[PDB]
Amino acid sequence: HHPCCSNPCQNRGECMSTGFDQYKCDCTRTGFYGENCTTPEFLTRIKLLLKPTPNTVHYILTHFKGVWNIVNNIPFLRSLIMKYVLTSRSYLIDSPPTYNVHYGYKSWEAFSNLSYYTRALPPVADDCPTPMGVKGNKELPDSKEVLEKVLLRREFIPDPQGSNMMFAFFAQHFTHQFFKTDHKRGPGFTRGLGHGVDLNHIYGETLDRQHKLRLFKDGKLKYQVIGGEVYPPTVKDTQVEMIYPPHIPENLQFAVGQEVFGLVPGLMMYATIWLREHNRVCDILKQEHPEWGDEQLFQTSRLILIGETIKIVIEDYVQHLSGYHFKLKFDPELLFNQQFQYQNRIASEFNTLYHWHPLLPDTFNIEDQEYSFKQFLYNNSILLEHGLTQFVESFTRQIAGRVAGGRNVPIAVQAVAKASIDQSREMKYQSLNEYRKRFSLKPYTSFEELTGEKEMAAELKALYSDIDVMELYPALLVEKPRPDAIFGETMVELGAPFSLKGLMGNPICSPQYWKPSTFGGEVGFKIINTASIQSLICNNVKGCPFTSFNV
Amino acid sequence: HHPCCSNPCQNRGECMSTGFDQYKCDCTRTGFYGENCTTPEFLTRIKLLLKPTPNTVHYILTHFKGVWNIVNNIPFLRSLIMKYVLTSRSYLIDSPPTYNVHYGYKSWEAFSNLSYYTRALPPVADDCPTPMGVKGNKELPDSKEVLEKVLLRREFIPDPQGSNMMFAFFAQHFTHQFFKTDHKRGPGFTRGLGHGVDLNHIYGETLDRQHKLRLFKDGKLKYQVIGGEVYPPTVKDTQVEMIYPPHIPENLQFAVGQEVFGLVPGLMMYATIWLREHNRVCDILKQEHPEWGDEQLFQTSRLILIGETIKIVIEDYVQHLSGYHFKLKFDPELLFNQQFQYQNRIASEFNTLYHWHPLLPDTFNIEDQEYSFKQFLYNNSILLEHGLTQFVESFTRQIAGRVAGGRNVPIAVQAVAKASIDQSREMKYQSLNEYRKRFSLKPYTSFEELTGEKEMAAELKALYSDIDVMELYPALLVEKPRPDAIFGETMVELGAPFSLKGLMGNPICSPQYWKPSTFGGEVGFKIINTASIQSLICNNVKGCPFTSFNV
Ligand code: HEM
Ligand code: HEM
Ligand SMILES: *[C@@H]1O[C@H](CO)[C@@H](O[C@@H]2O[C@H](CO)[C@@H](O[C@@H]3O[C@H](CO)[C@@H](O)[C@H](O)[C@@H]3O)[C@H](O)[C@H]2NC(C)=O)[C@H](O)[C@H]1NC(C)=O
Ligand SMILES: *[C@@H]1O[C@H](CO)[C@@H](O[C@@H]2O[C@H](CO)[C@@H](O)[C@H](O)[C@H]2NC(C)=O)[C@H](O)[C@H]1NC(C)=O
Ligand SMILES: *[C@@H]1O[C@H](CO)[C@@H](O[C@H]2O[C@H](CO)[C@@H](O)[C@H](O)[C@H]2NC(C)=O)[C@H](O)[C@H]1NC(C)=O
Ligand SMILES: *[C@@H]1O[C@H](CO)[C@@H](O[C@H]2O[C@H](CO)[C@@H](O)[C@H](O)[C@H]2NC(C)=O)[C@H](O)[C@H]1NC(C)=O
Ligand SMILES: CS(=O)(=O)Nc1ccc([N+](=O)[O-])cc1OC1CCCCC1
Ligand SMILES: CS(=O)(=O)Nc1ccc([N+](=O)[O-])cc1OC1CCCCC1
Ligand SMILES: CCCCCCCCO[C@@H]1O[C@H](CO)[C@@H](O)[C@H](O)[C@H]1O
Ligand SMILES: *[C@@H]1O[C@H](CO)[C@@H](O)[C@H](O)[C@H]1NC(C)=O
Ligand SMILES: *[C@@H]1O[C@H](CO)[C@@H](O)[C@H](O)[C@H]1NC(C)=O
Repeated sequence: HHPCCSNPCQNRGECMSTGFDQYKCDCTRTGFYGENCTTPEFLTRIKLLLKPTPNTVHYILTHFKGVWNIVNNIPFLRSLIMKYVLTSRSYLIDSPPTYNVHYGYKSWEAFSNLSYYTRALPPVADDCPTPMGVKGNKELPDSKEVLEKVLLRREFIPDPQGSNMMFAFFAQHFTHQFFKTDHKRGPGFTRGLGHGVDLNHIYGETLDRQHKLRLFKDGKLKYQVIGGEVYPPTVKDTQVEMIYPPHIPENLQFAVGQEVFGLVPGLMMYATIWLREHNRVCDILKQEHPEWGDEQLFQTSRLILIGETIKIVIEDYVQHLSGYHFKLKFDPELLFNQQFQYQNRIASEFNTLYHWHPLLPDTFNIEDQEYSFKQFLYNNSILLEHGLTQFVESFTRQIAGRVAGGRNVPIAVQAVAKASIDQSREMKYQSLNEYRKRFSLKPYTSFEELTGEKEMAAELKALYSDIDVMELYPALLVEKPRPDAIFGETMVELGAPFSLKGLMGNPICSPQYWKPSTFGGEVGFKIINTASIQSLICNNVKGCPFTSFNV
Repeated sequence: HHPCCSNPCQNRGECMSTGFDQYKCDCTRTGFYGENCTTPEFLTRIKLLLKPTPNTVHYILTHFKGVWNIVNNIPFLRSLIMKYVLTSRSYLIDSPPTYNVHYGYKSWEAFSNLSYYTRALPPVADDCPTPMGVKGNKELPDSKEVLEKVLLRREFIPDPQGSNMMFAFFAQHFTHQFFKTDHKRGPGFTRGLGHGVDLNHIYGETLDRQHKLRLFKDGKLKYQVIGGEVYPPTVKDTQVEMIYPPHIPENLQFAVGQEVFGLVPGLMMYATIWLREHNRVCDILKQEHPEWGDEQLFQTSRLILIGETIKIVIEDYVQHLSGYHFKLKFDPELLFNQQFQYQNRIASEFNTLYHWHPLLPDTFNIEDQEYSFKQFLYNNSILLEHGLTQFVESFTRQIAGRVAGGRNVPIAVQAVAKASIDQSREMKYQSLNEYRKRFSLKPYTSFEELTGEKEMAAELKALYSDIDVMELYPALLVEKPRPDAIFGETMVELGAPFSLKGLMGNPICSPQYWKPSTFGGEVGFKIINTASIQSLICNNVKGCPFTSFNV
């Protein structure tokens, strides 16, 4: 079997087999040397003694309101802090990308084939003695048992940060432009070849789909008016394929950019908001540019909406998640004096960690209805009976579930949580502790240390034996969360790098693009640079309801 | 008609229409301001005063042989010079890319659709009063007339730099991995979606083709043995599509990575050399790695060959072209402390300028045969009749034609030269002088100044009227060349940026890839870092003949 199964190489050094039973580590630019890249260079030891731990930096950012209010208001100083956040996170990601499910060594196939999700760590080799490498038993614990003992929800657990349903559905809507697993092929594959924020969930992945949804007048997307209100067009009308079950009335089969968004009214809400937003921007642009044709109006709006999305994600969405008193900034300019790759590749592990189903409540509370999952799923008529305004008002009020901390995955979606484990396993994911090391974190030394608690840790011990064979997905959902927070440490420390690179790594953030001319002048550039979750809802939802990502 | 037709914005500022008859320049980061980006900031004026002209820098590098021998031998100092060469050229290229034949403004379509060649300058708008913008006549001179008066060859003109046929065919073979125009679609489109040095002309563009050419044993490519010598397999044996005319014997229908390489024995020679090289490297790797399977052997050899190719292109091929006494270096490490994008996109204008047909001789002299074009094209039996060794020996001896300076396109390929003009026109190429400005060069003020000569200038004047409507392609092939050089100034000053970005912009040059482990250890890394045109021929051609890029 493979020499590198034990994952002997430390500190991001590369393991390469040298014989049938021997291996060599490659310690190039790791700042370490010796057989396993475990001995630090001199300047490395100074830099490690100094560099503070992530839980420390987190505390700092979530305390001392006073000091931050000073910082938040000195532009130079805020820019500098944001610049540190962006760069330190960034250089934790391989870019251009390296590994995938089929390639544990770098290769032209792995690089050039955009069908694969990339991989943060190589897969465990097809022939290691144990699933996780060398440690633990011949088989991993049964996945249903892992699910039931520590993932499934007993009483619903509210998010202490107060994330609402507006947040949850925004998260789902947003991430599903670049988490589009190609199930024909397998879990390691993707239909999202844009590999990032290209708004293909609004505009469509292929050109054939885009052209089927476009109106071809003033840049606008096709739509329909029902009860005086703007909604997406139908499958029948556009010829755009959508996943709907047979029993659905043809006029409630809305056709949007992403074929799965019919499944959930929460998604279809955002689909509609974003369709309205596009056409609003075409309207603004048609006024500033009477000379432009349909094509440029469409193209330009899309770039404006990309910018808006990135802005809202950073300054509202990520902001809300962070819990920081520091105010994050979307300013491409902060990277212009930096080594940064304006490219992205969606990593499988990023997809895994973003399975935030604990957010989902037991029932959906719109107006004074309470809808079971069975009631909610597919029922686009709920979105019409109540209308967008009541949706926004109710979803802003209803609280989401806590993700970390264990035992909060809704029973209605248990099959989904199971599949995340089973697919982790098919894709030969490395262990929790390997990922922690990969992103510069002390490996958990015991289950009690991981959960911060005795009861679930005991259950996990009798399922896994060794903390070092604990799997990544279940770990994320049971981890002791930061104090009064939604996530544990691993979730943030893996997630933030992928997230920021997904956002900042967009071509529109590049110097040659980040100019007002790209967005049709001062006006367009201004739309992007003052966008917010609130302005998005306000401009496009009748009555301009107040919204935020928290109750 | 479009406000921006005059190309009013200077110094890389972006023109955007603002009404039906008005426009606005965007001078962001140009270092200039004012209505047309014509007035320099203070620090700009200092930097422009100081910065020496390209003809000056060229002279320096091609004289003072003594001084350079000192430089060539102080590693620190050579590294510093090479670093300047790489960065100054690089920041002339839009990366991530911007315009294409269909998009004169930035757009997601332009960015994300890999089917288009990118564009260094936007196309002239579909509705301008004149083909070149506003200046010149309603029609451009007849392309057949431009060809005949100043492009077609009278007396063959030898290249004063002494480039041989080994150079010419290397150029053709190399560039044809990324100049693969998709003629079904149109001149602005490409079949080479790798957009750079991915060796698809050896391994094939799609995975189907690759799998059809692979042996699946020890990493090797399929081959046949004829007269004791290794040659490519056949179309019949592999099922790999190739462009051969019907009359060709099935056993001389060799199947290589790139479908057009049957056309010309010169190409089939390199095809065979590179196939031999791949298999050689599999052999070396199999010895260093008895534990590796077929897949990793193949994959790793490919990476080694990408490195070899890049090395040979920089240190031999570009070296020979340059005429420099300074010795260029392929060292990815020189870019690690720099802002550099590890991505490439083949520009259309890069394709246009590389149509170096003047290189071709009137007849092909192999051993003591002289072959007409009619005799040469398609005759793969010539390559067997003489064998690779005699091919290398004869091609190394036979001198190529001068490219710049006018009147040196072989009559046999006149249709090709015409199409380069006609397609420049279909793709709405901007004028010569616009491209000179785009790459930081004084616009030519007269034809006499362009050609350095009176006779052709007179002919051109009576064809174009205004120097400012002179087309890019014909200009390249008539330009006054640098003294005793193959090319004129424009050719180098446009080409070099595209070239270096094509080479350095490869993923294997990125810090995460540029490690010995990527190439299977010290041995593989060493193959790459000591590769040359000689060693390539020596290792793979019977008898190890001496070769170089010049007679
Ligand atoms: C109540 C609404 C929801 C339902 C019915 C639902 C159900 C599902 C189902 C059936 C899958 C199948 C894909 C797989 O097997 O991996 C899936 C995938 C996924 N879900 Fe959800 N989920 C919901 C909400 C959410 C939310 C709020 C998030 C938060 C971000 C989320 C994140 C994800 C992600 C990242 C995937 C991966 C699928 C892919 O890669 O295409 N889901 N969900
Ligand atoms: C063996 C002699 C050669 C012949 C018969 C030949 C023939 C051709 C032909 C028929 C085309 C297609 C023209 C079109 O677009 O319709 C072409 C394109 C081209 N040629 Fe040549 N050529 C020869 C040598 C060379 C050499 C020595 C170079 C050196 C760089 C070269 C560079 C190119 C390039 C860059 C293209 C563009 C092809 C594309 O866009 O895919 N050729 N050649
Ligand atoms: C890359 O951009 C190119 C060039 O625009 C895209 O090619 C184009 O694809 C369309 C639609 O898929 C072609 O077909 C035309 O549309 C209708 C659809 O109802 C179809 O039935 C007809 O056959 C019709 O001709 C269009 O001609 C084609 N343009 C070409 C070949 O020049 C290509 O799809 C883009 N790639 C991606 C990934 O978007
Ligand atoms: C990306 O990789 C996939 C998977 O390796 C390639 O798909 C394979 O293609 C071969 C030959 O066409 C088939 O025999 C396999 O069945 C395919 N795997 C599948 C369908 O899952 C795919 O071709 C590669 N991408 C590109 C752009 O070439
Ligand atoms: C580097 O890591 C390797 C592989 O994990 C270490 O392997 C050794 O440690 C085992 C655990 O006690 C020994 O009992 C094994 O015999 C031994 N395995 C070998 C040599 O393959 C190794 O000690 C490490 N080396 C250094 C210098 O730290
Ligand atoms: C910027 O460029 C434009 C055109 O290139 C200039 O426009 C005018 O130039 C002349 C001098 O004012 C006029 O007589 C022309 O009518 C007009 N040219 C065209 C083609 O419309 C403009 O002046 C320039 N700006 C500055 C500050 O010089
Ligand atoms: C660059 S960042 O500011 O450090 N991102 C980030 C910081 C802190 C938290 N958090 O919940 O403590 C979440 C974050 O966002 C990512 C967004 C994607 C999911 C994972 C966390
Ligand atoms: C980066 S570089 O070293 O400055 N390139 C370069 C310098 C000088 C010459 N030349 O002909 O004197 C050719 C060059 O290469 C390119 C090769 C492709 C065509 C254009 C010139
Ligand atoms: C509602 C989801 C639970 C379904 C049964 C899961 C199988 C048993 O799960 C058990 O739950 C008990 C109470 O939470 C705990 O005391 C035990 O640690 C746990 O093993
Ligand atoms: C769809 O929602 C409506 C409310 O408009 C509800 O009456 C109905 O039960 C739902 N359909 C299903 C199948 O649950
Ligand atoms: C190929 O070369 C041979 C060399 O003897 C010559 O007779 C002829 O011109 C060529 N023939 C064909 C069919 O290509």
